[PDB]
Amino acid sequence: METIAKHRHARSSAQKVRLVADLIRGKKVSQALDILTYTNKKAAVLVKKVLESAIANAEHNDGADIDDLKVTKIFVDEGPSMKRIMPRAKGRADRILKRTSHITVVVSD
Amino acid sequence: ANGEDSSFGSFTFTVELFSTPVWIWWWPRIRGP
Amino acid sequence: MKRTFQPSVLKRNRSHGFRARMATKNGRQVLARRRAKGRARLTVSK
Amino acid sequence: MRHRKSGRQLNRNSSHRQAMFRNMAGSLVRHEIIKTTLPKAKELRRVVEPLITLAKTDSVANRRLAFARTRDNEIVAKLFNELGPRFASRAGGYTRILKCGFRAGDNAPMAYIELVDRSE
Amino acid sequence: AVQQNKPTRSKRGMRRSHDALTAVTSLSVDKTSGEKHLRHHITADGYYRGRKVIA
RNA sequence: GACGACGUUGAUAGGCCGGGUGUGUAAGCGCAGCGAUGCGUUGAGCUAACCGGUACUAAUGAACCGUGAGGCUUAACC
RNA sequence: CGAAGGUGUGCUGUGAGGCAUGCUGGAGGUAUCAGAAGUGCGAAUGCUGACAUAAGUAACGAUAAAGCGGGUGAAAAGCCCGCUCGCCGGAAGACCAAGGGUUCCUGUCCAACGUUAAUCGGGGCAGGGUGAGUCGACCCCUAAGGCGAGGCCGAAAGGCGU
RNA sequence: AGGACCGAACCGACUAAUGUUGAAAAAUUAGCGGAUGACUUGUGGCUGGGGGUGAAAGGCCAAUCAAACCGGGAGAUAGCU
RNA sequence: CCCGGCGAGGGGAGUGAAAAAGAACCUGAAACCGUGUACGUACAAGCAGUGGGAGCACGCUUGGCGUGUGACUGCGUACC
RNA sequence: GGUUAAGCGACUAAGCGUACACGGUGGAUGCCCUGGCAGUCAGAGGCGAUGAAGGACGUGCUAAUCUGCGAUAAGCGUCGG
Repeated sequence: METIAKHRHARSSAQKVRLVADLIRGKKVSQALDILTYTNKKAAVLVKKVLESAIANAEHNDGADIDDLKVTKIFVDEGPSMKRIMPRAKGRADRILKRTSHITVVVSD
Repeated sequence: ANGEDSSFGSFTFTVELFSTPVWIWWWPRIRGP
Repeated sequence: MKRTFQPSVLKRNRSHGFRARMATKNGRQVLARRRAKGRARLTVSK
Repeated sequence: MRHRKSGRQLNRNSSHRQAMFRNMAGSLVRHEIIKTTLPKAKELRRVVEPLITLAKTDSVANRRLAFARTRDNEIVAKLFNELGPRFASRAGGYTRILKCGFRAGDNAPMAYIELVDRSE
Repeated sequence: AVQQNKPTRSKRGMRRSHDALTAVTSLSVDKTSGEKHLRHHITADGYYRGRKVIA
């Protein structure tokens, strides 16, 4: 049985989140939680929240036994970007992209 | 108990883009005069 | 540096205000064009 | 190169560094345990342990020296009345550094520095 | 100052081939409280090498 | 990044002890002088990165990676 | 009982192309023979929108400077309280005019805005707040100047002026 | 007394450096000139495009000037790309 | 109902013919960005294809055929 | 069988390519029409000192916005439907 949790429109670019996502792909959930706890990235907090949500969803809506769950799939997709403005010198203006990401964690046994 | 604001009177952010031509000095650039 | 716009309400109204537009027939023609276009604000008068 | 050179400048000038370490030494003597960044500890040691060594022997001249280094009379009194007697038989090493993670705001390596007795 | 040709996604991946993070893989377990912690660091509960140090 | 030293069976760094070096006779007290100041205690006191020492503080027991005799073919060999 | 469109596969013609049917889609489509064209795009430093690259690189806006303790909080380098330190001091203090227009004060929130975080804010939401015979305006008086009954000029519009 | 002298406010802009996708579409820092006068400044007013104004540089007239800006003749014309 | 900050987001349940119709809502193309699987690739020089061509992996078949990849090799300097 | 020697040599993928499967972003395409465009036939060709065109401010059980209305203020009288 596969259980999914997503964080859509997370405020972080997909590249930065993928750096953390590749740390836990294929790991047991307890090991993944430790890895995420001792990772000094902003994205580690977001991915840990999604992983905890997936574990809770599995346990509640599906069967149980947190102890044999693994991170079967994980991927980060790009979300919509927010277009902003950065003023530069000599009256010029630049586009700022505030990139977001969709985080998906699939947990299974 | 707290409730939900559900207003965001600044939610819609209008975005634009405009620039300005820049003077450059070319006089020693020249292969001529 | 000093920029071109140096606001002053009295000068603004005396130059582009409603009573200044109404004083001459050219200014009255400015108002007619703006009424024909359907402008929400006819003049700088506020 | 910086061969054989000692002392961190900690992205500060000399007078700022002096003032900051005076404040930190006063704080550590007052509270006996403080939370700092790991590199600001390991430098507070070289400032605060000579103070205790100076306080080991009580004299008017020594109290004036301690006042010059720590412009706080409460800190001088605590040094000479408690810390000198408390550490009278210890040969250096009056402080202890414990690493305690990373700062939330900037990921700075944190540490606790404390006096080894702390009235345990 | 600037490229003459757009670099490929292949070159972008080749460059990023060194950007991978490394996991700690080395969590220690305190002898008294039994909680996991970073080696040479305080535990979340304030223990170190089996002694309550912070509280 | 790397490279080198060391991790309690330890001098790896800090502190501490002794020395050296540098600056030059601290503070307090006493005496002389109306006073600035001088003299004594006194080359005194301070002294960074140096030298020689010293477990006082920190270098934790774990854990992690790396395996389990190492292809085939001929040619000699025992 | 599955149209157009989308997406595969197979077949087929010398080519532009055609035919069939899997999935998606959920209501339209059109043999044939004629008729009419906003009838075919890769380029025009073409136009509009979307998305790349450089690149997780430069930078985060005065080199006046910060350090601790406590509080609140999901979370505190940045908020609050305290103690120190530092900076301005004919100003980087205080009061206005002009201009602005609620930014003011209190309570709540943290999406977006704030070059980071934010529990904070000149941000969002709600509520409150401006009291005059003497201050100012209005008002009386006129300067420069403007408008100007009649008037004098000027194809018209209008100019000058008592 | 003084278009007098030295020098802050105030008004300028001689040199250097930095900056040149700037903190800034002309600035900053260190120096520099005038500083009772042909000075400087607030608030109003007047002069309008072949026109104004100019201690005169083709200077300035809203970051635009050997003829402003906006709208119109207008889809000017283009033996050129 | 559950995770979460009395969040944002999400997983269930339920409505509905349909929720990959969930309000960032009919259909959803392309550029662009990912996860998974097969094959190739760390001694080899260039418009990146085409002609030849092992090996491997799938399906059909019972050696063959089809599909993907493509070591090695001849020729080969984009378009307007 | 073992031991030396010589020769030959699958298994690696930090990453990358191609194919396929599944997604994200994005908003094309198809389908749609309260909106436009061009006409034909017929009207009406003016409103204003009895204060116009166009506005300002108000007006509701509540008070942003739109519509209506004007201190009689989403309306009052009367005659008809």
